[PDB]
Amino acid sequence: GSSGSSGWYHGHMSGGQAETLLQAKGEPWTFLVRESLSQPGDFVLSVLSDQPKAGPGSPLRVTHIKVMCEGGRYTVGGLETFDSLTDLVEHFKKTGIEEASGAFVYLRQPYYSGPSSG
Amino acid sequence: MDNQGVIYSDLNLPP
Repeated sequence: GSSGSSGWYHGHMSGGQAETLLQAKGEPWTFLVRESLSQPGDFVLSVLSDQPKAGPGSPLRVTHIKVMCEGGRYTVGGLETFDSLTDLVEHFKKTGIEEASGAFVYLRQPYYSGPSSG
Repeated sequence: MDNQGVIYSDLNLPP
C-alpha cells in the first residue's frame, strides 16, 4: 500500500480558514495544528468548542490560540514549555487550556483532511 | 469588506 503516519498537522492555512474547516466538521473538542502565515517560527492551536454561537444549529465556536516557540520548544502565554506540538497538545488533551474569559478548551480528537464516503 | 483576521481567546497564565 503506502507508508505514512498522518497526524494533526495541516500547515498552510489562514485564520478565517481554520474556522470554516472546523465549524464544518461539527465536532466538539476538535483540535487541529496548522502553520501560521509567514509567521516567524510560530504556530496555532485551533479547537472547536462544544459551545454553539447561538443554539442547536449554529457553527460551534473556534478557539484560536497562538503557540509561541522557545528554541524549538513551544508555550502558550505560560512559563512552561513542551518539546513540540505533540508534547504540548497531548498534555493539553488530558488537562485542557484555560481562557482568561473563563472557558476550558478540550481536545478529544484532532481534525483530519480526507473523508472516505462521498 | 475582508476578513482582516480572527481574535485569539486570551489565556490564564498570561496577564
